[PDB]
Amino acid sequence: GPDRTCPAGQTYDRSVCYKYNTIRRFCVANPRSNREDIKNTPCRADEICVQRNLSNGKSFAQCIELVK
Repeated sequence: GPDRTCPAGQTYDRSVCYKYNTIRRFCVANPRSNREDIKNTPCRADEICVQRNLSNGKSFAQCIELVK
């Protein structure tokens, strides 16, 4: 039911950390100009971002709240 990831066989979805604080996720089916799922997590105040890129179109990033 819920829409997750980008269907249609194999797809490339990678995420990057903007400003080493904010998390941005980019998901594309393949054409990169038809159906894309983009998510944005506004992390910056007392929040840390961790990303892992396989350089193969597959990357996973997560935002974790960090406190003093």
